[PDB]
Amino acid sequence: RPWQILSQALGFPNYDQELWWQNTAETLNRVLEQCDYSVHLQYKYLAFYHKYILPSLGPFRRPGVEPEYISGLSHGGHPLEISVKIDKSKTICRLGLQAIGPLAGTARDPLNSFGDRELLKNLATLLPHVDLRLFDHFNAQVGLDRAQCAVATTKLIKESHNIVCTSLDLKDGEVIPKVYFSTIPKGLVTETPLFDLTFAAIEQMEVYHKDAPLRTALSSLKDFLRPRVPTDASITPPLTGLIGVDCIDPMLSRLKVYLATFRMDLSLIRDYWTLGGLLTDAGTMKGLEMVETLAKTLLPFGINYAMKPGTAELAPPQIYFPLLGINDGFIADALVEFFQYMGWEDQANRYKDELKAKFPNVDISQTKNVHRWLGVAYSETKGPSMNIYYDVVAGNV
Amino acid sequence: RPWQILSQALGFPNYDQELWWQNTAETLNRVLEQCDYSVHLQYKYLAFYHKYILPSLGPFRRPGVEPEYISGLSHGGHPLEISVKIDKSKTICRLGLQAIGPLAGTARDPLNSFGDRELLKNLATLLPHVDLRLFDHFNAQVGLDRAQCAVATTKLIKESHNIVCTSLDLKDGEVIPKVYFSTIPKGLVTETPLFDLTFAAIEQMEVYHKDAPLRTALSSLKDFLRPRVPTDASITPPLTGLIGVDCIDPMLSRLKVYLATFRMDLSLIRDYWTLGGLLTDAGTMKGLEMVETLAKTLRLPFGINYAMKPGTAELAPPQIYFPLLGINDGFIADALVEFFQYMGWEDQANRYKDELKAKFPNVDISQTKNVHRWLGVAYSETKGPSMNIYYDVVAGNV
Amino acid sequence: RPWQILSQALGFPNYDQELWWQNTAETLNRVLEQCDYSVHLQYKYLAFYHKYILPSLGPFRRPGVEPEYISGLSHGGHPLEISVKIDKSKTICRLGLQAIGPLAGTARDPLNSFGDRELLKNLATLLPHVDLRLFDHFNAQVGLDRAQCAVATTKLIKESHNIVCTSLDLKDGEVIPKVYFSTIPKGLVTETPLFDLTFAAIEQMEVYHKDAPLRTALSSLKDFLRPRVPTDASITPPLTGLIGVDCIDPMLSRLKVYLATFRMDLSLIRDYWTLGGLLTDAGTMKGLEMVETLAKTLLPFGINYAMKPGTAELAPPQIYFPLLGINDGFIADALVEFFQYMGWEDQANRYKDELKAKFPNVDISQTKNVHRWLGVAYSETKGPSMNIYYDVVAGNV
Amino acid sequence: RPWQILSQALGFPNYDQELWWQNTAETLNRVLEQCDYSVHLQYKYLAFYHKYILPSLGPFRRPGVEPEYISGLSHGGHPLEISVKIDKSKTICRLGLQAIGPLAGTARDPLNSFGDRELLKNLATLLPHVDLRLFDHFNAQVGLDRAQCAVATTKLIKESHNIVCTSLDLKDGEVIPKVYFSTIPKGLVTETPLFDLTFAAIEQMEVYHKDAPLRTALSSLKDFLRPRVPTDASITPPLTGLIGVDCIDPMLSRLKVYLATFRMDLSLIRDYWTLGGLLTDAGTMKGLEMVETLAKTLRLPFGINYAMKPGTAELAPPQIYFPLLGINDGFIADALVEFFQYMGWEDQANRYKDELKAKFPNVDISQTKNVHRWLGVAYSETKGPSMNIYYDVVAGNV
Ligand SMILES: CC(C)=CCC/C(C)=C/CSP(=O)(O)OP(=O)(O)O
Ligand SMILES: CC(C)=CCC/C(C)=C/CSP(=O)(O)OP(=O)(O)O
Ligand SMILES: CC(C)=CCC/C(C)=C/CSP(=O)(O)OP(=O)(O)O
Ligand SMILES: CC(C)=CCC/C(C)=C/CSP(=O)(O)OP(=O)(O)O
Repeated sequence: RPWQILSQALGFPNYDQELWWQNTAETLNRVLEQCDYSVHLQYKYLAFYHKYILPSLGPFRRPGVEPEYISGLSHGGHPLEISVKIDKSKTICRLGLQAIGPLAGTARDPLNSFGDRELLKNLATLLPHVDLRLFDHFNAQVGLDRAQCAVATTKLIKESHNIVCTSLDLKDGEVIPKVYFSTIPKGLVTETPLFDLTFAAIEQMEVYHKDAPLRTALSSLKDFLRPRVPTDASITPPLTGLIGVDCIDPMLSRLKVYLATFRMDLSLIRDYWTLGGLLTDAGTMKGLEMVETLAKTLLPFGINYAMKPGTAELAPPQIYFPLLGINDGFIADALVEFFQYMGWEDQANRYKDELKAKFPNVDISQTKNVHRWLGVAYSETKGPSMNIYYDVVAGNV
Repeated sequence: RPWQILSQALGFPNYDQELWWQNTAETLNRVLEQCDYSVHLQYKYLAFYHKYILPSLGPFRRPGVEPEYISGLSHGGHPLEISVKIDKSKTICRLGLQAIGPLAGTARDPLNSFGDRELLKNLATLLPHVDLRLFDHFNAQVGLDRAQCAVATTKLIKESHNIVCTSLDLKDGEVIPKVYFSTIPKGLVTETPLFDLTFAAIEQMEVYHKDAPLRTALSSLKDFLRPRVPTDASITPPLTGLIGVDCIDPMLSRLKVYLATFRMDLSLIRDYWTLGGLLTDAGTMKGLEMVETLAKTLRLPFGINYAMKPGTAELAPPQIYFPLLGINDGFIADALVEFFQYMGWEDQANRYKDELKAKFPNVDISQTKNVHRWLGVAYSETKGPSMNIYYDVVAGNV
Repeated sequence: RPWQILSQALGFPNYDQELWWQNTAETLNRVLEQCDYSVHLQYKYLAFYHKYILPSLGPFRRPGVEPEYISGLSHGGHPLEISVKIDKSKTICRLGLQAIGPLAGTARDPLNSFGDRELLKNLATLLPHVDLRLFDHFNAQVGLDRAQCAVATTKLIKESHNIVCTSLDLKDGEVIPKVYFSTIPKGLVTETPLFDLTFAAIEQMEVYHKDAPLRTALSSLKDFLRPRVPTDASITPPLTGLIGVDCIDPMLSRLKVYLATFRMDLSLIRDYWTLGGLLTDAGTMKGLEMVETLAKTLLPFGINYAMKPGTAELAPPQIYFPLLGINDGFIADALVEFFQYMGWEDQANRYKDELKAKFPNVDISQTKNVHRWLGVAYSETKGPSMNIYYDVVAGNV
Repeated sequence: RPWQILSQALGFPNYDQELWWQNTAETLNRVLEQCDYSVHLQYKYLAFYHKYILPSLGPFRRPGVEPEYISGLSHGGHPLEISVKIDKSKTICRLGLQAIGPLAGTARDPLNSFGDRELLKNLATLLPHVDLRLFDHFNAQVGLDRAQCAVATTKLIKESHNIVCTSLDLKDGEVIPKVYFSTIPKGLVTETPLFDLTFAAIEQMEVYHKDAPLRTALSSLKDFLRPRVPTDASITPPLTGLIGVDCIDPMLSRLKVYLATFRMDLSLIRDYWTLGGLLTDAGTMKGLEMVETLAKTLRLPFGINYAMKPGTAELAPPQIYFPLLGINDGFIADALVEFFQYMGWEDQANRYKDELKAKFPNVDISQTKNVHRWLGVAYSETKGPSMNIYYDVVAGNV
C-alpha cells in the first residue's frame, strides 16, 4: 500500500515524525482510497504529507513526553485533524493543522507565530498557484509582537495559544491551502472590540479597495453582526473569532468571517442562517430545513459567512456543530439517517463500515472523541454538502 | 582576532560560506574595531554574521561559477554591502543584503521573494524587539505571485530581479533590521503608475488609519512629489522606487519613500532638500549649505530618501545619496577628508584614509573605482549632521 | 507517471537537485518500467532516489557552473551512472554514485572522504539489513588524513580525486548497497606497493581471521596476482586498484579485488579468466567462449575477482570492457548480435528500441558516450550475465 | 561574558538546545576562566560548543519530557560531563559526551550507533589534525548491526544502551577528540569473553601489525590481565570494559584498555598500579604512595586505565578512577584540598573550594552528592602527577 511503500522508501528524520506517520498515514491512505483517488494521487498526497506535513507537526504528544505547545485542534493536544467534504456524488479529503515552530510555546515564540507561514513558503516554491498575499495581509493586521504574544498567553488557556491555523484541500489533483487567523489575542492585548478589529483588517485589504460588490456584501454583514456581537472589548460569545482566506489570487479568494458561540437553538439557527430575515428565497429555506433536521437527528458552535469579490449579496453561512463528548457510534447512526433524508443512499449505506475501516484500532461504539465537528452548507450552485472533521490521532491510539 | 577565532571554532557548512567569510569577515571585523566596538560586541556581531548572514548570502559569484541569481547590490553581483554611519561623537556599522533562497532566479522563485522574510523570522526568535508586521504589510501590497514574478523578469535586467532587501543596523549592542521594497516590478506587471501604487500601499497601513500626523506628512510629500514624478506608468526619473520600513513596533517605525533620479545640480538639490520651498528654517538651510558643499567637492542613480515617523506631522529634509561607482576611490577618500575638515570633524579627517586602507588590505584602494558605492548625507533637527558611506565589500577584497 | 508525480509532490530543496531530477529521473523510471518493476516499486525506488540520492549528488555540472569536485564516473564529470544487469529471463537496475560532501575537492576535504559514509549512515537507519562494518574496516585501512589527501591530489588527475564509490542494487524490493575503495591514493602517498596494501587490509578483516576457506581462496589469488602486478610502489597497470565489499553481514559479503589494466588481447583474457590455467572445467570454458565472442563482436579494462566466506576455491572473474569513444548505435547492434548468440532472443529483439526509449533526447547513432562500460560474468549456479553501465546524464542532455 | 554574548548572537534552533545552554554554558565559561584561558579561547570553545556540541546532546531530559535515549554518563541521564585535568603548572578543561542521533533508543538505532561518528566527520572538516581511522577500525570490530543492537538492549539496562562515547580535550587552543568503545554489547550478543574480543580487535589494528613495541606492551598487559579478568563470557569484575583511542594519526594515538571493578583496597591498588610487581622503579613507587594517600583521604565501579603508545615497548602505571557518586560534594572538596596540600600544590588547595562554588552558582554544592562523579589520578615518568576531576555539569545546574 502507498503509506507502507513510502515509509519503506523515505524512513523518518526523527522519532516524532515516525510516530506521526504510524498514528495517521494508514488512516489517511484509507480515506483517500474510500474517496476514489487514483493510486497516483494517493502517492502524490502521501509523499507530500511525508515531506511537508510531518516536520510541521512538531513533537507527538504521548505518555511521558509533554510538548511545550498544546494544540486545540484535537482531544489529545495534537495539531492535526483530517476532514472529509461529502456531496451526493463525491467526497474530498482535507488536512487541518498548525505548523509548529521549534520554539513554539516558549518565551521566544509564545503563540507559535511563524511555523504556518514557513510551511506556506515551502508550498509557494512547490505549487505554482499558491499566493501568500492575503496571508501576509492578515498576519500584518492581527499578528502580535513577542511581548504582546506573552501577554496573550497569560490571558488564554494553553489550548488557545495560537494566531493561525492552516487547512489543505486535496482537490482535483492539487493541494489548495487556506488559513484562519484568530482575532482574540489581538483583542485581548489591545483591549479593542473584536468586531472593530475584524472589520478594520478587512477594510484595509487591497481587494476591498478595488471591489464595490465586496464592500456592499461586507456592509450588509456588519449591519447584521453589529447588534449581535459585543460593542465592548469583552470575549463574550457570540463573537467574530476568526478570519479565513484562501491562499490564492486575492481576486478569487473567499473571505470568511467566523462567529463562535456557545448557544444554539432553533431561533438562533434561523437567525444565523437567514441573516435575521434578509434571505427568504427557496434555496435558503431548503438549506434551513436540512440544518434543522440535522440538529434534531443529532467547544463552541461556529457560523461561517463566506464572501467572494464580485458578489454583492450575502449567502447562508456554513454552520459547525461540535461533537466532542457524543458517542461516535451514535453519530454514525445519526449521519446514516441524515444521509437517507437527503436522498444520498450510497453515502448512507457505506458511512459506518467506512468509518470503522478508517479507524481500525478503536471501537467506535465506545469512543466519544473521534468525530470532532460537523459542518453543513448549502450553496445555490454547488448544492448541499457536509464537512466531517476527525480527530485522527484519537482514532488511532 | 575575532574573525579568525570564529573561523577556527565554527568552520563552514559549505565552500560558498567559506568564500564569503574569506572575502568579507576580516573587513567587517576591521570596521567594528575602527568604530570602537568592544571585543565582546565584535564577537557578538561576527558570530551573528557567521550563523545568520553567511547562509543567507547564497553562492559566492566567482570566475567559473555563475549563480542563477545576480544581485544589483554590488558591482560583481554579490548580494552584500557594508556601510558606516558617521557622526561627530560616533560611527556605527550597518549590513545590507539580499537573503537568497535556494531556488532564487529560477522558475520556482524568479524574483527571490521568500529568503528575506525567512531571515527575518529567524531574527524574530533571536531578538525580542523584531517586528514583522510592516514587512508583511508591504509584502502583501507590493509582492507578486509566481506568474507575475515571471512576467516581471522579462521586463527587467538580471540585476533588478528583486522585490525586497534587508539592512541590519549594528547599534547599541543590538541588531536592528530594516527593509526596502521595490515598486518597479508591480508597476511593470500591473501597468500602474509607480506614484499611485506606492501611496495606495502606504495608505492601507494600519498605522496610517490610526495616525493623523503621518497622514498629514504623507499628504505634504504627495503634493511635492505628484508634479515631479511621472503620472503615467513609465519607469522614468525622478521616480518613487522603494518603500522602506523599520522592522519594529509599527508606531515607532520610520516609513521611507526613496526617489531615484539621474539628474542633479545645485537647484535640484535645493528643490529636493527643501521640498520646493516648503522648508525654510535655519537648520534646513544650514543642511543645504553642507550638501551643496559636498556636491562641489565630489552610472548609478542619485537617491533621495524622505523618512517619516508616526506622530510627526511635518516633513524633514531627506537624506541624499550620491552614487560613486566609476569614480576613483583614492579621489573619494581625498574628497571625504576635505569634507570632514569643512564640517569641523578633524579627527575623522585625519583617520579616514589610513582606516580605509586597513579595511581593504587585499586590494589597492587607490587603484579601484567600485569600493565606495554610495554616500548618503543627512541633517537632523535633534541629532545633527551625518554621513553614510556604503562599501562594496567584496570588490574591496577579491 | 511516478517520476512526474513525485516531482509534483516533493519539489526540490534547491536548483541542483531539480536539475539532477530533470536529467535522470525520467530515464530511471523508464529503466524500472522496462525491467518489469511494479508501479509500487517504481514509487519506492524513485521516492528513495529523490530523498537520499539527489542531495548526495552535489552540484550539477553545467555550462557556467564548474563544481569544485569532478567525478570520474561519467564523461561530463557527473558522479552518477545507471546500470542494468541482464540475464536470460530478467533485468535488474543498479545506481552507481559518489556521494559528494559540501566541502569536497577543497582544502577541508580534498578527496571527498566523508559523503559516502554519511549516505550509508542514513541508509542504516532506513533499511534493517544494511551493515557498515566492512565499510568501516576498509575505510580504516585505506582512508587518509587531510594532509595525505592533499598530497594525493597533487599526484592524481582531477577525475581521480576519490577514495570510495557506492552502488545500490535495486533488487527484489530492497536497496542493497555495495562499495569500492581505491588503493591508489594510499599507495601514492605512502609509497607502498598496491599489492601489499590490498592484501594487508584484507588480511586484517575479522572474517578472514575466522574463515579458513577465504584464507585459502585468498592465498591462491595472491599466487596468481603476485607475478602479474608490480612489486614496487609504481602505478603500473596491471594493478590491484579497488577493493569491493557488500554492506551486509560480513559473513555473507562478497569480497572483490579489482585489477585495472590498459592491455587486453586474447592471451590476456584467457589468463585472467582461468587464473593462468588453474581453472579448466567446462563451466569456466563456456564462460571463456562467451567472453571471446563478445570481444570479437565488439579508460582501463577491469577484472574483478569475487570471493565469499565459506568458499575455498576461486571462480572466474567478471571482466569489464570500456566503451567510451565507440558509437552507441554500433554498440547496440553488437549487443543484439551477442544476445542472439547467447540465445536471449527476447533481449535481442527489444534492446535497441528500449535503449532509445531510455534516452529520448539523444540520437544514439550519433553518440559515443552513453554506453560507458560493459561487464560480463559467468557463474556456476547463476548462469551468464551482462552488466551495462550508462552515462545517464550524457543520455539526457 | 562570552557565554551570554554567544546566547545573544546565536540564539537557539530549538528549545532543547536552549535548555542545554542554560544548564551548562555558564559553568563551562567559568571553568575556562578558572583555567586561565584567554578571552579569545573562551570565545573559541564556547562558540564551538554552541555549534557542534549542542545539537549533538539531543533532548534535555527534564520533568514531563522523557527522551527515548537515556545516557549513563550522568546521574540525571544527560549525555554530558565536564572535566578538568590539573597539573602543577596548568589546568585544562575536557568535554565528554555521547552524540545522540535523532532515532537513538528506538528500533532504527537501539544503541545510538551513528551520532558520534557523524560529529567526528564534522570535526574532521573543521580541524586539520582529526583522524578517523582508529575510530573506524574499532567501530568495525566492536560495533553491531541493527538486529544485534536490538538483542543487546534486551540484556542491558537502559543507561547502558551504548557502544561509543566521545571526549574532546580543549588544549593548546585546539580541540583534541578521543573515543571509547564499549566491549559489553558485543560480548553479550556473541557470548564471547570480553578479554578475547578486546584483544582480537586490538590485534587486527594496522598499527599493531607494523609496531613491534606496541605488540610487546600489549603482550605484557595480556599476561597481567589474563589471570585477573574472566576467562568465561561473564560480565563480572575486574573486566575489560572499554577500548579508548585518540582520533589522531594512528602512529601517535594512545591505545587505552579500561578495567571496571567494584573491589578496591590498598593491596589491589598496588597490584593494578605496579602490574602485579612488574613495575618496581622509584617513579612508580612514588606514584603508588600518592594514590594510596588519596584513597585514605577519600555505586559506580572503580576504573583502571592502561594507556599504550606505538613505539613504547614497556607498560606504565595506569590511571586509576575513583567513583564519587553518592559521596557528599563538600566532603570531596575538603578531601581534595587535603590531597592538594599533600602534593605540595598550595595554590590549587587554596582556590579549590571557592572555585567549585563559582562553577556551580545555581546549586548548593555542599548539599549535593552527584556533582563530582569521578576522580582520576595519574603519574607519568616525563610529565609528573595529574588529577582529573569529572563533574556532572547538569546535576550542578538544575
Ligand atoms: C478549530 C476551530 C476554531 C473550528 C473547527 C471547525 C473548522 C476548522 C472549520 C474550518 S472552515 P472550512 O473547513 O475551510 O470549510 P470549507 O470552506 O473548506 O468547506
Ligand atoms: C536604490 C538602489 C539601486 C539600492 C538601494 C540603495 C541603498 C543601500 C539605500 C539605503 S538607505 P539607508 O541605509 O537605510 O539610510 P538610513 O535611513 O539608515 O540613514
Ligand atoms: C568506475 C570504475 C573504476 C569501474 C567501472 C565498472 C564498475 C564500477 C564495476 C563495479 S563491480 P559491480 O557493478 O558491483 O558488479 P556486480 O557484482 O554488481 O554484478
Ligand atoms: C566507565 C564508565 C561507566 C564511563 C566512562 C568513565 C570515563 C569518563 C573515563 C574517561 S578516561 P579520560 O578522561 O580519557 O582520562 P585521560 O586518559 O584523558 O587522562
